[PDB]
Amino acid sequence: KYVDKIHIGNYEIDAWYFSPFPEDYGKQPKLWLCEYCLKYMKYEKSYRFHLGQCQWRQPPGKEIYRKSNISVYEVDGKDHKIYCQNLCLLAKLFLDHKTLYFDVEPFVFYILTEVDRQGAHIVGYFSKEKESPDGNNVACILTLPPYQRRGYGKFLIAFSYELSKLESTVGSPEKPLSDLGKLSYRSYWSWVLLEILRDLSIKDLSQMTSITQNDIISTLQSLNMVKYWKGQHVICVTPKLVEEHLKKKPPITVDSVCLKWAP
Ligand SMILES: [Zn+2]
Repeated sequence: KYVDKIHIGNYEIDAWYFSPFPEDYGKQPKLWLCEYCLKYMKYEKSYRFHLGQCQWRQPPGKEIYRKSNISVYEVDGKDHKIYCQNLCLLAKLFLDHKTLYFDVEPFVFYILTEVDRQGAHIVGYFSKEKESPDGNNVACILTLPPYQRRGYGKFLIAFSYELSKLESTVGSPEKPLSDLGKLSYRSYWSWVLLEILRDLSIKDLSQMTSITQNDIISTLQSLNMVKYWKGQHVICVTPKLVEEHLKKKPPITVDSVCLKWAP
């Protein structure tokens, strides 16, 4: 038997995939998760007791972004082990290809929250290696199911490249991506590149956006704005073609002004 469903905050969510909740927890049909500290519990009674006792009303670590009622928390895997393990086991219920749950010390986690009077409610996250050999600016990324396809996915994608720009490096998500992941990255890449070309080599676009040359090429390929000549990719842009494509912005965007972060 695997964990079939979770209660988190006011949400009931059915599992998509196996998640190795350890020992007797992994043998429970339903797990009850504190929406703040992400502690996983076996029974409604232990959950209700924890609701009254737990003092956490936000993720741990540093609030590195705040605009209106959207905030992003930076949680270092080394300083907040239990929290980051809890998050990885939650994420694995809804990510097929995530493989790391417990060995979290090498990772930083960026928690997207929407805030009200009660506290900061987890919407989604992405994990990131502190040191990436392959130059991955995102390890795993997820919007929790009840929040999917409402702008939040593209927000965390945007946020990951805002970090990469401040690092003065190029980045690509660790593959494979989910079907949703693939569509959201493509949409984001397109929006960024179209908005620039509306107003420059492929290298220039890579330095401006922190998007890899390969990701830019595949995006310009999908837009039919690149040609191949004697073994070189050539940008073939037409202001009418660019304006026609734009004829969309995500509901919420990352404001660099509201990002308080240094490498
Ligand atoms: Zn708690």
